[PDB]
Amino acid sequence: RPTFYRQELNKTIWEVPERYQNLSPVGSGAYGSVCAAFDTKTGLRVAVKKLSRPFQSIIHAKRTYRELRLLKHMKHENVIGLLDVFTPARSLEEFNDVYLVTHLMGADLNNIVKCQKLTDDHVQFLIYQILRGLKYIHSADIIHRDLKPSNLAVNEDCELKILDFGLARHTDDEMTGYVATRWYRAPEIMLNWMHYNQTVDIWSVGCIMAELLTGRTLFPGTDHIDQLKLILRLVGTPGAELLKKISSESARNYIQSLTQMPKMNFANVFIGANPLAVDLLEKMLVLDSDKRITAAQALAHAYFAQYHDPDDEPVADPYDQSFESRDLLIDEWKSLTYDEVISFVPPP
Ligand SMILES: NC(=O)Cc1cccc(-n2[nH]c(-c3cccs3)c/c2=N\C(=O)Nc2cccc(Cl)c2Cl)c1
Repeated sequence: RPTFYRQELNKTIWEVPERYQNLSPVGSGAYGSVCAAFDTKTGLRVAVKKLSRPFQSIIHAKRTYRELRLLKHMKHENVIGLLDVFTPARSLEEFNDVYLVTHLMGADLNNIVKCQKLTDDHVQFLIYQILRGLKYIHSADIIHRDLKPSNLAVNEDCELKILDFGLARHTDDEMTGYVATRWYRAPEIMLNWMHYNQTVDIWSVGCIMAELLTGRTLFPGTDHIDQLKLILRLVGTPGAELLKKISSESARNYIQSLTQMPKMNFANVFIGANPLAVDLLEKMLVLDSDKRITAAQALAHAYFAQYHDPDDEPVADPYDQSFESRDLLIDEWKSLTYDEVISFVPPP
């Protein structure tokens, strides 16, 4: 057990092993806060997330267990991995705080798409890495659900990691209006159409790819309805085959009220794009989620010929998500979490 030292940072008490030096706040939110620090043991610049009251409710306790499980499992070049996890607590009785340590990310993909001039080769490499990371996440039946530029860490070498930097609740207010929180969402998830699957993430990748190509938000709707309209205008209104799959009668009924519209010519939307980019976009941005290209399928697409390597695009180890269907008490979620903290083994 290392020695821990205390330090207040924005009215938060931080109690961290001594190996973590020079803590500087980089983000705050209802679910936690993050600091940059220097890890004297590895020489790495790190991010350290302190979870805010991780066991105050059942939903909180399960969310803390969930993140930990996720993070302990992710071992891929293009996905955030866990360097360390710690608590000041000496026992389960003491246990009330959880800190997570990952590699520090300077820039997100936002601090790239704005002003920084992107070649088609850069778009190729960036999206390739997103897809390579997604293949791995989806192989474990893990769905990101919230892919967007701010959830993608990118270094000076254009190397990329998927993460989820959400410190916030994800409320109705947060999904409302002219907001980037909603711009990358698959329609079926944005509007609660049906039970969704992992292709929600492919929709997001399409929105991201478009924006990288044009330097502009693909669907910057001023609200849910306006956004739907932006979408339908590009990809066309649904036919009867798709309407059947909208299991929400009220959703179905509204979407039938709309003037029918054909799918547009993408060559005329993405003027001057590599035709292979255009092609790939048309296969990502399909209304019917059963017919979207998958991550595995898209890696083999001609657009990525320069990067694609089937012997170096690995799948995940099996991920037991049976806890998700389980009904536990706070104390039980907490002991589960405690066990996972105790048993962490750092990477090589
Ligand atoms: N969703 C929940 O209820 C649990 C829940 C709540 C909050 C975040 C997350 N997820 N999900 C993923 C994924 C990566 C790939 C596919 S999903 C990663 C992740 N956490 C971070 O990246 N943290 C993180 C981000 C920046 C700095 C530091 Cl230090 C940390 Cl720790 C799980």
